[PDB]
Amino acid sequence: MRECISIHVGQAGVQIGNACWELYCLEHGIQPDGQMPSDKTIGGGDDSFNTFFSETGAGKHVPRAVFVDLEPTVIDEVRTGTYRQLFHPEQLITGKEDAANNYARGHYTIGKEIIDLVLDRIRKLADQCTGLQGFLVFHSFGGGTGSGFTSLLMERLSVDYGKKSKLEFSIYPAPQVSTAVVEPYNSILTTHTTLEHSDCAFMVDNEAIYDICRRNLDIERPTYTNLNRLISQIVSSITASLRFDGALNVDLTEFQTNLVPYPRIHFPLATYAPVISAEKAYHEQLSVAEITNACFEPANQMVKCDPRHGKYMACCLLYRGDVVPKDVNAAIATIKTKRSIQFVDWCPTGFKVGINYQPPTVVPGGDLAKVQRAVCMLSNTTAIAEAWARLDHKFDLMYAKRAFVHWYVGEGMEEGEFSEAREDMAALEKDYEEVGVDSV
Amino acid sequence: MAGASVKVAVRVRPFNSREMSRDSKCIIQMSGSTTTIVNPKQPKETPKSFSFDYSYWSHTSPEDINYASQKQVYRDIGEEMLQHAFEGYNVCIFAYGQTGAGKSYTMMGKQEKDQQGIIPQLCEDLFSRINDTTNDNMSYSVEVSYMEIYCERVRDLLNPKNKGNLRVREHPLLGPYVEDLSKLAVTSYNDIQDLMDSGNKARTVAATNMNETSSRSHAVFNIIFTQKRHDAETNITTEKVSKISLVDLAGSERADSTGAKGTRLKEGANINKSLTTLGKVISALAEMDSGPNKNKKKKKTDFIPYRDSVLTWLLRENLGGNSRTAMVAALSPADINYDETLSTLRYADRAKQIRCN
Amino acid sequence: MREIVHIQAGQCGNQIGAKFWEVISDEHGIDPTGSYHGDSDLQLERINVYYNEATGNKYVPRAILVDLEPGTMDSVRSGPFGQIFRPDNFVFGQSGAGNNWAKGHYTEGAELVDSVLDVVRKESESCDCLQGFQLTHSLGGGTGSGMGTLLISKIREEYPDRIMNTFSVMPSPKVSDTVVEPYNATLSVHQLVENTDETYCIDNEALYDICFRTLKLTTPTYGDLNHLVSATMSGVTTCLRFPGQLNADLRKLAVNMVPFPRLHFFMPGFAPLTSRGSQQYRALTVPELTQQMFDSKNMMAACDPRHGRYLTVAAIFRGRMSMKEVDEQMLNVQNKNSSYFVEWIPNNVKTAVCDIPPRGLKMSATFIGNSTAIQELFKRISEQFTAMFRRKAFLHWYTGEGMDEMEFTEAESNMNDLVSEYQQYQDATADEQ
Ligand SMILES: CC(=O)O[C@H]1C(=O)[C@@]2(C)[C@H]([C@H](OC(=O)c3ccccc3)[C@]3(O)C[C@H](OC(=O)[C@H](O)[C@@H](NC(=O)c4ccccc4)c4ccccc4)C(C)=C1C3(C)C)[C@]1(OC(C)=O)CO[C@@H]1C[C@@H]2O
Ligand SMILES: Nc1nc2c(ncn2[C@@H]2O[C@H](COP(=O)(O)OP(=O)(O)OP(=O)(O)O)[C@@H](O)[C@H]2O)c(=O)[nH]1
Ligand SMILES: Nc1nc2c(ncn2[C@@H]2O[C@H](COP(=O)(O)OP(=O)(O)O)[C@@H](O)[C@H]2O)c(=O)[nH]1
Ligand SMILES: Nc1ncnc2c1ncn2[C@@H]1O[C@H](COP(=O)(O)OP(=O)(O)O)[C@@H](O)[C@H]1O
Ligand SMILES: [Mg+2]
Repeated sequence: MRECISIHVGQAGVQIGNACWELYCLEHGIQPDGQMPSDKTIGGGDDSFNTFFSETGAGKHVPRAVFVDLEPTVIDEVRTGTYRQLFHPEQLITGKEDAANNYARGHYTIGKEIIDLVLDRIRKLADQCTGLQGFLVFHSFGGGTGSGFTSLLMERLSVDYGKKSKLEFSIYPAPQVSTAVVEPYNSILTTHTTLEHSDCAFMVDNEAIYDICRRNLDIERPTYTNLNRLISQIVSSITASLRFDGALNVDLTEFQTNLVPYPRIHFPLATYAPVISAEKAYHEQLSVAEITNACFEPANQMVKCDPRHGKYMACCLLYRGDVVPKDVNAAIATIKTKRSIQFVDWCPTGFKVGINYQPPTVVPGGDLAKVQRAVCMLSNTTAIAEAWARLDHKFDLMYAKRAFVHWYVGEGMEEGEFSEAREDMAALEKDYEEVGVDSV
Repeated sequence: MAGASVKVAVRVRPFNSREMSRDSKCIIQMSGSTTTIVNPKQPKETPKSFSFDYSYWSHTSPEDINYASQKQVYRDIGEEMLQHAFEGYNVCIFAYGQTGAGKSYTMMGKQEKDQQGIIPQLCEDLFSRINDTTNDNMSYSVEVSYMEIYCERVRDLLNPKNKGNLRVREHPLLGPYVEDLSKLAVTSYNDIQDLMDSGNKARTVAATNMNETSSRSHAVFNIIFTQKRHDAETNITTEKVSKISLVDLAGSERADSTGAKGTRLKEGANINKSLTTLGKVISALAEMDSGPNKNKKKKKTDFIPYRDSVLTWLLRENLGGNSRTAMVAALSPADINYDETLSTLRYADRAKQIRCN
Repeated sequence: MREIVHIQAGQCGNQIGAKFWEVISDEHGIDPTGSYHGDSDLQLERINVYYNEATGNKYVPRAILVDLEPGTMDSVRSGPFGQIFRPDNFVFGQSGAGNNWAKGHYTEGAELVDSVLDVVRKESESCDCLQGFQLTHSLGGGTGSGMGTLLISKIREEYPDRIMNTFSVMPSPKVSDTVVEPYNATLSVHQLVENTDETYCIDNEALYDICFRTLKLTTPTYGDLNHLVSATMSGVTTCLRFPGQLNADLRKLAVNMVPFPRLHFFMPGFAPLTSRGSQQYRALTVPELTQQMFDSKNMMAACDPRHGRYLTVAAIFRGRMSMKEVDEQMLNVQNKNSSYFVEWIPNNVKTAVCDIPPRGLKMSATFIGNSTAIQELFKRISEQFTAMFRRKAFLHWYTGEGMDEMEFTEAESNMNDLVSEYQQYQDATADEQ
């Protein structure tokens, strides 16, 4: 079967997982308490899709997920919330303090004594799996528990499951908006884990999603619920190829084969085109060409970077709903003529295309309108280097005076390791600047 | 406020018997004042290059060209520093490095007394000069103390009582000092060696995954030197008072290296904190010495984190004002210890990092 | 569970602790007899942070009370919430310190410290996962200084890795109550600098100014000042007891706010404050709370932040609000007042949000600043100290208790060093050789 395991680390991961599992349960017709009346009414089909759920003899469906965090305060909301009966009781809470925005704490002084249990639960989930394809690790840069425990967990998973894919859906610090003082240290220290052990790291920015919510959706005071719902929509669009039928399906291995030219540049941007309110859902055709053009607009990107300041090297478009390949080919032909959208000379093919028949689903109480057609773009571009460089500057401004360093070295961290991470990160920037140069 | 220049020295030891028997490889190269290290895991990427004041290739014992003999190391560091101490100004030498590296060789040297460390050679020169210059008017006095710092608590090694935590006070005129610390007079370098051996017997050590008796505490040997001149005058007074400190810094420690919880983790955290504070204070001192020496403009009073650790606090008089500093870092040459050596090199990068190349 | 042990010493500390326990019991809906009569299930979700459970479905606060004068205990027992506390935790002597730091530290407090530490050990052993301590005292110079610092040192020695928080009332230049405030304040600030992780500076002058100008009270009393300090204390640790969109543990605040070990003196603040006359004329939104929080007159430390620079800031909001507004307001505050913020930190405003506001408010906010202006407070004390130490104004009362003279000098030196630290980052440029 086609089966993927989701892992949520930290508060950001837990809340994004709440949104994601709300979306999946709405998609597959599973009630919050795990039952599905559809199978009893029909007596056929395969709506208990193995991509995310496991069936028991009583008709109850258990999600293939593991929630991890050192704070008990965010998981206990789930354990006493609406979905308390959906998940297995093994929610893996560490009954201690948080990593407290310290990478060292989350990594190797309190992240231990729970990593063994987490790996045991992951092994238990994988043993029930027959055709396990990859992992979907949700976390967030900048935080302590997220960065540190993700580093430890990905290292152990690469040791144990070195062949399987490992996708990341992480949140990157914004240029100006941030909710922590020591955030750049954790974000820079996360470079080793997001480089060596990750196979394809998707990054999003809070400022960009706030701008999208303000402009497109006309929500002037959005909260984290809207951000989590948008990220859930993108993840569902990525993963839909393994569940529903389609004219052209795209597996995870196909993503990894088409999007990354070289091993070290697996950091693509992601975006979602038909983000529009119900009021503005009218007055708009929302054809294939319009959404395909809306993908390339610099204002709709979910990371505060300018694609116009770089060169595209690999694009992948996943269409959902009433989409025919003729319109997609016409849209690609229209795109290739525009001069603002510059492609590297060494990738003349350009685009990967996938189409799926299942349209998007509207979450009740949400903000996205019902749309017959939708598309999700993944794009490998050099402009992401800009989104790194600014953060790099911030790190220097705090490392010149060794500010906040004593907290990290008080938990089994060598000071020089900071520099080591910085050095590695610098190489990444140069590597990106190496690939965008025109051939000779 | 005269400033204190700091000299950074690195030295490489030969292969031990176990490493010599095994097919180990050298990873360290030296050219003038530049030292480069090559990763064995991916040798094809690049060697990381660093710059220090002195780089010492003591790798091959019978080598004829560019061998940093112990007498050479003395002549660069200990001779000049002893001469500075003779003028009446404070002195402090530091030793850093991981276990299995040098340290003991650099400071003490071999027991056969054919090749000696900085400590016994410095003591011999001190006492020979004392016997040479002691006329009817001169009077030279030497005293020694030896203490340890462990979780920011001071303990005495010479005195065999119950090892309580001694109290640290601040004389308004004489600066920081330790209350109820044993101080003894000495008449030869043999007495110095005896007291140092007795103190080293009493230091705090513990068993970890890196060594069975890894050091768990810093230790300092203060040599107090006093000069009295009975000149042809009606008022004879102690002309000058100077101190010489020899510091044995315990090496850095990582969490994964020592998985034990409780005491060992707290010891490692305290050692790491003291080490970063010492790095900061030495780097600030190096920068402040460099600036005025060329500009000769005293910018207000600057600042320096004296009160961040007991080690930097008690060495406040020696570290800065008017003194000299120097640190020697020991390096293993075997690929097997590569990461460890790199960490040592990184700590040597502080103290007015040289850029060059 | 992240569980805290609360200690209080002296008249000021005990009264602030009584008001604080009243506020906390009201927040959790605890009957003064100890029973529970709350409205929601979240109140008992995290009751173990401050309370232990008895077999009769009663909740006993995890508080320990200390005073060498028994009278302060009696007024606490003969009060609205007197019966709530455990009788065994009323540790006290029968001889006052007499505003002598030496008596509270060396002569009298040294005998009661053993019993106090035994009670603290008993309380801590019952805690399944202790987080830190919370001491309420004052630097007037009686029990709160001497016994406070002695207990701080002893607890730090016993429990090195736990958090140590203290809410301390400083002396003031314009309002004074004892003649020997500077000596005791300096001697206590020495130990506070040595052995604490967070110290929230409180000034009677600032609280009186808040009462007169912001709350428009005509006859303020100590109850109102205790009420304000209690509101700040609850707001600091709100995130440990309730869920939120972005949590802030005590250790999170300690890590984000303290760049270097010695710079851990904080200026607290609270919003909203409307005086009950212009309440109906005020629109309550996140921008209004942000405007009131950063206002100079709202600070509780009696130090103008405009005379220095902010090393760090933390804002803990309570209530249902959108985080885009909060982040935009913090960014706007940083950009519009860029001169008053340190520049070698790219962003120095920690943010936290909680979904459970106070009982009778739609939304509120707690402020914790860390700025160079606090040095002014220390400088004032130092000046007064010199004015008494050059002539030995009242030293014979201290030296009679076995205190050496040199210790005073040591404390002064340490105090001066701290000022120099806070002076290092104050200048808004470094170019000139
Ligand atoms: C607008 C409204 O609903 O009425 C308010 C009110 O009018 C004002 C004037 C209240 C009022 O407060 C005061 O008059 C006051 C005077 C001196 C010192 C402190 C308070 C109020 O008394 C205070 C009281 O506050 C609370 O109930 C909070 O929960 C508060 N105190 C207590 O819960 C409490 C419990 C037991 C005994 C005494 C107080 C609190 C705040 C933070 C954390 C925990 C608790 C309320 C609702 C009001 C009145 C009644 C007028 C204010 O109170 C605070 C500090 O929140 C002062 O300005 C604020 C906000 C309001 O504008
Ligand atoms: N988009 C989005 N970002 C979030 C959300 N929750 C948290 N974040 C971001 O995640 C960062 C910190 O993540 P966490 O590691 O989970 O923080 P934590 O749960 O307190 O754990 P520690 O960082 O170790 O203290 C914050 O700076 C936020 O910007 C969310 O629900 N949506
Ligand atoms: N805020 C506040 N301060 C107080 C209160 N009672 C006393 N103080 C302050 O405490 C100082 C006197 O010290 P005190 O606490 O009596 O000494 P001790 O009790 O013997 O340790 C004075 O400067 C007062 O300003 C109170 O109820 N509230
Ligand atoms: N010329 C040299 N320079 C530095 N080290 C040397 C030299 N010759 C030999 N050594 C080695 O240095 C080692 C230092 O001993 P050791 O007790 O391991 O030091 P540490 O106290 O660092 O553990 C000895 O084992 C010795 O073999
Ligand atoms: Mg957390």
